Amino acid sequence: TPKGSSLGTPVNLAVLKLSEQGVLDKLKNKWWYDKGECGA
Amino acid sequence: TNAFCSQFSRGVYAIFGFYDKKSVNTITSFCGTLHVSFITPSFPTDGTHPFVIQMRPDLKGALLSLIEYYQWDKFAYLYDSDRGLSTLQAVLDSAAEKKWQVTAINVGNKERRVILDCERDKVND
Amino acid sequence: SIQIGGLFPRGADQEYSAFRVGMVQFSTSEFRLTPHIDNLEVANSFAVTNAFCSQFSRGVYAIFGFYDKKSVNTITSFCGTLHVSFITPSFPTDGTHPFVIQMRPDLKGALLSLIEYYQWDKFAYLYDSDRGLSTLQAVLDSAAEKKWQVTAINVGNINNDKKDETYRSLFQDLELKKERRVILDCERDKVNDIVDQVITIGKHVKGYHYIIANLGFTDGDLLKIQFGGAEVSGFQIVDYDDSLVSKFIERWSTLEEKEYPGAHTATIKYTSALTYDAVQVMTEAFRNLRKQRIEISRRGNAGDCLANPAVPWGQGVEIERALKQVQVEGLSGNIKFDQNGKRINYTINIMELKTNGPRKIGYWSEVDKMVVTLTEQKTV
Amino acid sequence: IVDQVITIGKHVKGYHYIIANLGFTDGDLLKIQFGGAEVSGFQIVDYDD
Ligand SMILES: *[C@@H]1O[C@H](CO)[C@@H](O)[C@H](O)[C@H]1NC(C)=O
Repeated sequence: TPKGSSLGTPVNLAVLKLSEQGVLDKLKNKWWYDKGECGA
Repeated sequence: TNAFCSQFSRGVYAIFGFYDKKSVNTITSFCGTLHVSFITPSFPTDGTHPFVIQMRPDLKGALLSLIEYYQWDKFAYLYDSDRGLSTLQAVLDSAAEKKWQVTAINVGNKERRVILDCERDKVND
Repeated sequence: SIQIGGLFPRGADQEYSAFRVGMVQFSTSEFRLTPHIDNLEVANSFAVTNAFCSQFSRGVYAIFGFYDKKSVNTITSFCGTLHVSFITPSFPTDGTHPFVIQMRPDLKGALLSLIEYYQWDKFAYLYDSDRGLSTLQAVLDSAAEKKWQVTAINVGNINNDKKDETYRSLFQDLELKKERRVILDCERDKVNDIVDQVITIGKHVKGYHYIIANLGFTDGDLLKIQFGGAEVSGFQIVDYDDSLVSKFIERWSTLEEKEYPGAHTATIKYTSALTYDAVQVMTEAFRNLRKQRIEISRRGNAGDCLANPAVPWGQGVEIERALKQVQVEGLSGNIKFDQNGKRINYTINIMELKTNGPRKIGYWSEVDKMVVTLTEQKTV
Repeated sequence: IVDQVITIGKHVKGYHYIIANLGFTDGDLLKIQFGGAEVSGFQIVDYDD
């Protein structure tokens, strides 16, 4: 975010929540391995 | 009303005086009707009122620019109900515009950043 | 044969009609109040000054009038200094102001208590500059203690030329913030205009909550926003179930529209009601002064109001005391005054807008706060 | 009927109304204009002529 902007801290907390409730991890698993072209 | 009419009877061409939140409309309306000019150091009127010359500049834009300058998101605002609500109305409307969180307290009867709109006397208290 | 002065806004007729009805109704065998009426633009300080001075030169014993935020201090200062009693429907001044009898009950407590009743956290507050900013200060001061997030917007700067555009812009901005709760502290005309604009922007749909704060809840038209579904709450000063009110309703509805302007209505605006009740209060005040065997007469003419040093007239004190001690039954309910001229013991009906029509969900008293009065698909 | 439409708040976006009449600007387009819904109708009288 641009320095001193209003969005920085709330999007920060949003990122916190998303990491805690497993959204980031699930999304990660979705885009990397699950959409994967070969095996496991 | 008494003093102004007294000056009108003496046939003054113009009058230099002060006003307060209570008496300002008297001066504006009477100067407007009698077409006699009023010159004042006091706070600018909230409107276009004629025959009034304000020696004082309006402070609102400067203030907003300053609050925007320090990049204040949420802050606290202390207004003196005796002086006027003009600048308060300003900062609140412009807060609604600019996505500010403003805490407005009437001191005339939590954030670290405090804006004092007051006469110099109250600030010390 | 009591000389009384009066000051009316050139724009509001029904108040004068209600005043005349009060004159006819409360007139008695022994004495009859003689009004001297002045129609003038209320917001003008000069006009108010000259009206009051003309009324005072005739030596009227009391003055019934309306004032505006621009005209109020002239009135308070003049009446305070020259010891003339002022009786008004207008918004009560916040303070110690003497020689003013304010017929209107205080709306702040009911408003705040209602905000607490719905458990609102974040809401919007639209304030009109002319009706006075006291309640703005109220909801902000209380928002400081209550953690409330409040967006306060000044709606009173609008031009005659640009009306719909400003409201559309404002509600577009409030649509961006997606705030579903709106509080309107405004005069009834502006209330209805803003309402029309809301209806046009279609924000009266379900999921929205509106609070119209004034005693004119049924004065403004709720019918167009009725089928909308967005819950609307307001404050009613006049309970139509009460017998006195009903009698006033038959009398009011009976009147020929031509003789008394806007009288034919089945519902009466609250300002006019307060006017009528004010006539009642004045009558009873002078009857009270009569039963104390106090001489109501002034031995001489009061003279010029600007004469210096100012000459206060003596009897006016007794008049003021009389008007303040008056306790009567009227359209507004129980009528009583403290020393400042404010109403006390008053009660306000808390009303919610429902499909069938306006209903009374509760009531508010200064001592009692918010009080609720208790008021299909098969399942497998 | 349009009055009723505006009363029920069906003039919000996602809604589309078609007025079939020789008049269009004849009736009021203004109250339903800011509604957000899309309205279409046809006029026989062209004020351009
Ligand atoms: C308070 O109001 C009650 C009615 O609710 C009335 O009986 C009583 O006299 C009032 N008290 C006053 C006017 O001091």
